[PDB]
Amino acid sequence: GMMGELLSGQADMIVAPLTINNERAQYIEFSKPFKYQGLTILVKKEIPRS
Amino acid sequence: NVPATPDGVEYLKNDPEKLDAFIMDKALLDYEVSIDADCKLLTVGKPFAIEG
Ligand SMILES: N#Cc1cc2[nH]c(=O)c(=O)[nH]c2cc1[N+](=O)[O-]
Repeated sequence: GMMGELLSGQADMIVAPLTINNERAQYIEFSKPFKYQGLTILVKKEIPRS
Repeated sequence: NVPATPDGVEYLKNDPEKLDAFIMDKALLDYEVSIDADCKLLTVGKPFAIEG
């Protein structure tokens, strides 16, 4: 996929979300993160009246 | 302005007078609320302008 195409040789900048990782930071090189992502939760509408 | 963070909290702590709101890193302004049994303070809103 995208990472594979980068490491192929014919791409230079993966401007996209990339969800940095411990081990994913060896065969490529990163920069200063510019947003924060985390696994969140949603629930169905639970806002009635009295 | 306030000359110091502990001075800032104490200056807010003259309840209810003087200040009503504050702005600072969200890694001191969480310790500063994590020692009060009465928990008179709290953190609200959306974080912004990241910093390391
Ligand atoms: N947005 C987004 C998004 C971004 C991602 N970025 C990644 O690097 C990844 O592995 N999975 C992702 C999954 C999502 N996703 O579908 O929520």
